[PDB]
Parts: sequence; structure tokens; C-alpha cells
Amino acid sequence: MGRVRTKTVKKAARVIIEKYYTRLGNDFHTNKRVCEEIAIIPSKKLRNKIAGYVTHLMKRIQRGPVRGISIKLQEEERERRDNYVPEVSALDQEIIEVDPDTKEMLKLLDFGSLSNLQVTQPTVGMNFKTPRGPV
Amino acid sequence: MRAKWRKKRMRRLKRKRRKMRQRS
Amino acid sequence: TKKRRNNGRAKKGRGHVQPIRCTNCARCVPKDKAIKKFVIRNIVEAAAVRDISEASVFDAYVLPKLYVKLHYCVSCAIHSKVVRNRSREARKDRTPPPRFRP
Amino acid sequence: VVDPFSKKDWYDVKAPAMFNIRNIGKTLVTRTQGTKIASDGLKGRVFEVSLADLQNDEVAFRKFKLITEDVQGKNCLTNFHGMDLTRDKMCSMVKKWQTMIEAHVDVKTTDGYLLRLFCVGFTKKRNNQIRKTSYAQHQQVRQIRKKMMEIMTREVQTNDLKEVVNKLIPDSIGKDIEKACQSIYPLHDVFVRKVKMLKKPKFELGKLMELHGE
Amino acid sequence: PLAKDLLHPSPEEEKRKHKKKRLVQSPNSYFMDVKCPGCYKITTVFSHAQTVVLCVGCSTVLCQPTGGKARLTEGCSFRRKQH
Amino acid sequence: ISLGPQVAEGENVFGVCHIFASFNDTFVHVTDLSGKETICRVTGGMKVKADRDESSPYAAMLAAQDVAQRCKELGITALHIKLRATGGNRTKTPGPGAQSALRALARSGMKIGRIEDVTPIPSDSTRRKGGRRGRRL
RNA sequence: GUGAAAUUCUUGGACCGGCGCAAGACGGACCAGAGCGAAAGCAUUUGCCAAGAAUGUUUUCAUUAAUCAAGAACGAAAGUCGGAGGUUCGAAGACGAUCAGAUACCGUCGUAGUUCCGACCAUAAACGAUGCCGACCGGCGAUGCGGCGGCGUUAUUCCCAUGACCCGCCGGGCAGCUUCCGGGAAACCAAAGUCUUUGGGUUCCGGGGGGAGUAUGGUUGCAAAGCUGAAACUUAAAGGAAUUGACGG
Ligand SMILES: [Mg+2]
Ligand SMILES: [Mg+2]
Ligand SMILES: [Mg+2]
Ligand SMILES: [Mg+2]
Ligand SMILES: [Mg+2]
Ligand SMILES: [Mg+2]
Ligand SMILES: [Mg+2]
Ligand SMILES: [Mg+2]
Ligand SMILES: [Zn+2]
Repeated sequence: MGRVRTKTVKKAARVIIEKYYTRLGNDFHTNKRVCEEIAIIPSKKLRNKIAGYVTHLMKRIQRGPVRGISIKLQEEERERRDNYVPEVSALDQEIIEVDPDTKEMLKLLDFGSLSNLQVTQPTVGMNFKTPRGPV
Repeated sequence: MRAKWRKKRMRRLKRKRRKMRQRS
Repeated sequence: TKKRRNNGRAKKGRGHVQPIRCTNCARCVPKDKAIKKFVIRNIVEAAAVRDISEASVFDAYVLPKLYVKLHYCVSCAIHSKVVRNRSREARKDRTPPPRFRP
Repeated sequence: VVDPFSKKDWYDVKAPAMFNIRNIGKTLVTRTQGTKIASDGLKGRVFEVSLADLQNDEVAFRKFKLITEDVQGKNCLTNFHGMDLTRDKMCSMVKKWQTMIEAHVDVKTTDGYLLRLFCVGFTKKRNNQIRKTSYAQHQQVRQIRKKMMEIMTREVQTNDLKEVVNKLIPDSIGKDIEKACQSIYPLHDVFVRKVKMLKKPKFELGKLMELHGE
Repeated sequence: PLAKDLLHPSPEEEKRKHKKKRLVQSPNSYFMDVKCPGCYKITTVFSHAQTVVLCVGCSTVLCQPTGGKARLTEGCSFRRKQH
Repeated sequence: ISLGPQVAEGENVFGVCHIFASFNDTFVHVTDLSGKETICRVTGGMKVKADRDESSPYAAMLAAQDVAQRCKELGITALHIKLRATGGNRTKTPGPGAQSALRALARSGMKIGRIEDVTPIPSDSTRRKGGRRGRRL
């Protein structure tokens, strides 16, 4: 009841997280003791409010990737993306399941008679399309 | 006045006028 | 201004559609203009199903339903809150409101 | 001043031999005074009774009438008077996007009973169908109606009422109707919705006894 | 498609179009020859026959007039004439 | 003597209960199995004296309780149900007293058989009262 | 029966349950942004009578056509006349409520009428507030009829035809979704587009608001009324579409 933080405290908290993530710990009273030297805060009330939101945000950081940028999380994100190419190609299948009609397309593209190709049995029934209306 | 009731009033008035004309 | 393209009814290639009486106020209304609700209610309240099942002479007896089709003139339909006014863009949708199964 | 229910006596009601549960129930009437004989008081009563409390393990939406026409001892003797379906089943069966083919025919049995059989027929959408509606054209409906009107006659004319009663117990008429019309338009939900007794043959006593006894 | 060659349509779309809506009109119907079993006479019948055609040498039916196309009595052979 | 039928213990006797649960009043009529001969009939109107509550669920509850007491006193220990609304050219939904009446019949210890709607549905009816402009309220 | 009541029917058995009898209305649910018809309009089964669209067609005639002053047929409901029938509903009428009043809305009763046959009337927001014929100009998914072509499934039978689904194509419809085609004051419209880049053919019809759809004359009608239809005078606005705000029992 009546405990919503405003843009001021939330933005200041996010800014000091993305600036001083290394210099912060999970404690409230430790995090309130850094805001005096890492910033200028006109109020003690606003200072400890920001400190509490910083504790909440960094608890969430340790639990997950909050939209406030975390440098370490940035490098794990990077090494996930621009790395982990598997040892085997996901597109180097020894056999590829192929339509007779696409096989006919490939021989019209002069690529018939290729060993890595298996002609799939075409399905029978033509039962696509969802039933119309309710029921 | 609703146009329908104005029409009905005017029809009544026309009947009365025809009555008075017929009396002459 | 023409509020609705279909003029608030479904009559398209017809001249005259036979009327029905509103189930709430007994007003004559064209059948396609009237709001139709197909209510399928249990014959017993859900709070009394257990009492009826315990007082039943049968062991596995299924409760009959109550199949009733309701016709409302749009006056009673709006008054009884079955339908609601919508925005000009939202009037263009015809999807029935969701069942809300969970 | 004193209650009339001290003057009432209890009577048993017996289904015919066509039903294995013979014991329909008990009904009461005022004892005999003056010319107001209780025997005529029992006669002319209908017992609107279901099927599952007359047969063993059959459908519960079938429903029978069982007029009372003679009383002996403490038992009432009942004969078939008409069958029908429940309100719930009949009104559940009707659905949108499908057509109802209904037919009626008046027919006399061999023994002089006259019956009006009503049949309903419902169009079945195929399991692989995408079209929302399953409607039959007018000539298709007419052909189905004529087919069932033809077939209900030969199940009643050529044969007697008691076997008619025990053969519309499983609704073999409706199953045959469903099976006959698949070549014209597939149906799924076919029952003889109702039959009503029109005339009766003079109430031969021996027929009643052999219907209840052997 | 702003550049459809209206003046060399491939036979596919030419054939699927309506007969009058073709570039040059072409009747969909044709003439066929029909072979009643046990008969030597080769009877030429319209593909959309409206009447009961008969063999002059034997009293049997050959085609049943239907909505669009005459339905040939079973046991009869037929081949296209000059495509 | 109990003014009842000669019955065993493991079996039971069946009556027919006709609940005409309209609006403005409810009926808790109980007849025999054939329906020609009646046992007891009490309505919601004979259980309240306010003329507003004749269709109220509480009046139907009291009426169903007294029907149950009368039937048990007479020797009827199981009832079928034939629920009815006003029907005809008029409305088809049962009145508020149907639910309470049936719950009271069940709770009072009376046994229950087949339940069925018998509201008079017309294949087509005469003109319904109210005029083509309906009931203006 | 009502919001609540009351008028009203009731120990002479009203309401309720049951079996019958009769009468006259009405054809529920299936019933759909579905079909048909020139529109009005048309929904229980079966038979009969003629009639019609679309489709199919290597059938026939060969311009016979489109639109139309005058004229003619049909034309919801209500109304009028004559004869049957009159169940329910229900103008007028009566009563009970409500109200400050209540000639009303609400409740009860109830005449004409509502139903059938025959004869009038010729009017409706008779609406798509949108003339007909013809051509062109986007797409998409459905739907009704007809025809054609196909993997397969199902019904009898031994198989094909024939039905019932599935997938497409074509023609005519009822419509729908989308679009900076384009148009418009905009709402919106695949027509209300192809309109200053103004001309396919043709019929009707409007010229600010009232007076006035009145007066008078003519004409039709049993009547009610219908068709035709002014002037004096008066007025600076009346209106259409959207925006904002205020207000909404
Ligand atoms: Mg408006
Ligand atoms: Mg109209
Ligand atoms: Mg209101
Ligand atoms: Mg008329
Ligand atoms: Mg008369
Ligand atoms: Mg009345
Ligand atoms: Mg023109
Ligand atoms: Mg002017
Ligand atoms: Zn209403």
C-alpha cells in the first residue's frame, strides 16, 4: 500500500548498477554507504530508497538478466552467440527426406540421381485445412 | 409535432373543410 | 450516418423475414435482427448436484440438461447486459466472446 | 373431516410379458362405495414409465405409456399404449448446420391396433469434412422421407403388436432406417421419436391374459 | 502481374478459362465413336448428347443424357476423334 | 397401520412429483405413479403471507419440506421429478423455486428417480400477449 | 397478476395432476449475414397443375435489342363491402393501479379486427434511404446452384456408375475480409470508381427553410382517401459529415 518507486529512484538505481555493478553487494546498509561517494544525493530518504531498490535490482540480477545492463552477463551473452558452433553441421544430413514432386523439380534442375537423397512415400488423404466455423 | 401526427391532424382538418364545403 | 453496414441484421438477399417475439418483453422483432442465446443449463444447480446424487435411487445417473433458445430484442438485450456497446472499430468484429474454460 | 387416505387401497401394476421387470409400481384408489366401483376407477390410467426401469440395461431416453384396461385381484393389467422420447434427448439431438428429416405414417397392425409412427432423421457430417454445414438437398430429403415411410409400414403391417413392441424396444426400426439411407445421404442419429395409439380392437380378454401370462 | 503476355497464353490457362472467354473460342465438347459389345457398327456420338442414341442393328441404349455429358452405358468402348 | 402400502425394506415405492415452478408462484404437487390420483399439493403461496415471496426459493423450500413430510407419513419413499415452467406461448425457463424445492426434497431424506422437463412447448402457439411493441417498462 | 398491489376466479371446489371431447388460429427448435421470386413476399407431409433462373450444348432464327411519355398487371399492414368462422391476441370501450393530474406507460376484461372465400384501396423507413443495360478496373477465403477434372475415404456388390466427404477449375448468384485502384464534405464506397484528363445508351427526378404536399381546379374511389398540384406571405439560415467539450433516470 503506497510503496511504488518513481522514475527518479529507479533510474538512479539502474544507472549506478550499470556503472558500479562490481562495487555492490546484496546488503542494504552496505549499498547505502556507497551512494554518498559515487553520487551526490540531496536527501537521506531518497538515498536509502535508491539503496533499497538497488538491493532489489541486484537480487534480480543474481536471479536473472534484468534489462539494466550487466557487464558480465553481456560477455556470457556474447560468448553464447558468437561461439558454440557444434563439431557437426546441422545441415550435413547423410539422408534428406524428399518429396517425389520436389525430386521431379530437382531433375528439372538437373540435380536428379544424387546418392544422399531418399524419395519419401507421398501421403494420401489430402486432409489438410482446419474445419470451418465452430464445432 | 411528430410528422405523422401533423399529417393526421391535417387529414382531420381536410375532412372538416370538405364537410363545410359540402354544406354549401 | 449509416452506423452499421448490415443495418443491424443479417437479411441480405431477402425482402421479408418472419418475426419472432422477444422472450423477455414479447416485442415483435425480425428473426435475424434478434439476439439469440442458446443456453444449456444443468437441471440442478452445481451446489445441489451432490445432494441430488446422494438422494438418487440410481448409482450412475446423469443429470439432464435444460435446452432453451432465447430471443431478445436489442432493448432487452442491452438492458439485461448480455450485449454491450462497443467502439466504432470494435463493432466490425463478429467473433463470439470466449468461453473462459479455466 | 377425517382424511380420505384412510379410504384408499393400494394396487399393483404389471407390465406385459414383453418386459422382464413386470413390477411397474403401486397406485392407489378409493375403496368401493355405492355405485362408484373401484374397478372402473383403475381402468383408463396411463403409466408414463421409462425403459430402463422396464428392461435391464437399455437406453434411458426411451419412454412408454402403458394404459391400464383391466384389474383383477390386487394387480393392474397394462397393455402398450405408446412410446416416445424424453424432452432432454429430443431437444439435445437437434443441432445447427444440419437438417432434420421427419416422417409420419398411419398403420394398422394385424390384430386391429392402429398406430401413428413418427421418425426423426439427422444428417451426419463426415469425420474428414471441413464444410461447417451438412445439409441435404430437397430431393434427397424427400427420398429419405419416402424411404422411411415405406420401411416403417412393413415392420408393422405384416405382423402383430406384441412383437412390434419388443422390436421397437431396441429401435431396430431406426437402425434399419439409418442403414438403408446411407447410400442416399449419410445419417447418424435416427430414432422413432413417438408412436401414439389411435384405435383399439374391442379389448379381447384372452389376448390380455396371454400378454400378461402365457 | 503488369506484364502478362495476353497474346501467347500457355495451353493451361487457355484451357481452364471459359469457352467464350478464351482468346479464340474453342468448344469443350467433341465427337466420340462408341462400341456396343457384340456389335460391329462404330457409332459416332456427341460428347454432350441430349437424346437416347441407339444402334440400328440392336435394341440397346448407348448413352444416357445427363446434365452436361452423356453417360455411356457400361461395357462400351470409346476413343477420341482427331483429338 | 400408517395408511401405507405393504412393502419390503430393501425396495421402495415411487411417486411422481410435478414441480410447476413458474414465476409469481411455485407448485410442489405430488401424485401417484399414474398421475391421475394425487397425494399432496402445497404451493409457495400457502407458505408465505406476503404475496411477494410466492415464487421465492424459501417458500418453495418450505412447501417441499411439507410435501416430503406428508409423503413419508403416508408411506411414499421415492419420487420422480417432472419439472415444468409456465410454457405455452409464454416463457420456458423455470421459476426461482424449482432449485430450492428439489434441493429440499433431496435433503429431507426423500429418494429421487428420473428428472424430466415437461414444460409445454408449442409446435406453434397463438399470438403472445403484449402487442407488437412488447411490454414497455 | 405486479416493482408493490388491486380489478379478477375461488369449500357452489378456483389453481394443480389425469383421461378424453371440440374449435379456430399458428406452423417452434432444424432456420443460416442460406434459397427462390419483379417486388410485396414465401418454412408441417404428400399429390396434382402449369411456370422459372443458372448450367450444359459443334441445336435453331438471324438483330429480332436496351431504356422508356401515355397505358396495363401485381402490390406488406391497416382500412372498406358481402358471406362463413370467430381459439388466441387485441384499436375503441370498461375497470384496477401509478401519479400532483394519468384521457397513458403497468394489470384484468373486451368490440372492430386479426382466419378463409369474393370484391375494392394502391399506400409504407414499399430501404441498399443507392434506376436499368453494357464494358473495364486488385487480391483472398468461404457459400448456393449447375458442369468439368482428379490422391484417397465411406454406402450396396463382384467391379464400375450412383450418392456422402476431400482437392481444384469454370459460369450465374447472396454476401464477407483486405487494399494509397480510384472517388468523396466526410462517414464510407471494389462501386457511391474508370468526372475539369468533364461525352457508352437511356428513364425518372432536385434547385435555401417554411407556407405546403396546403388552397383551388381536374380525375379515381363505397368511403377512408389516392394521382396532379399552386400563390400571397415569412425567413438568414435551415441542413449533411466529422472534431473537442459538457451532459446522460
Ligand atoms: Mg444516431
Ligand atoms: Mg421491404
Ligand atoms: Mg427502458
Ligand atoms: Mg392486406
Ligand atoms: Mg366482415
Ligand atoms: Mg385478452
Ligand atoms: Mg442509359
Ligand atoms: Mg426551395
Ligand atoms: Zn424485449
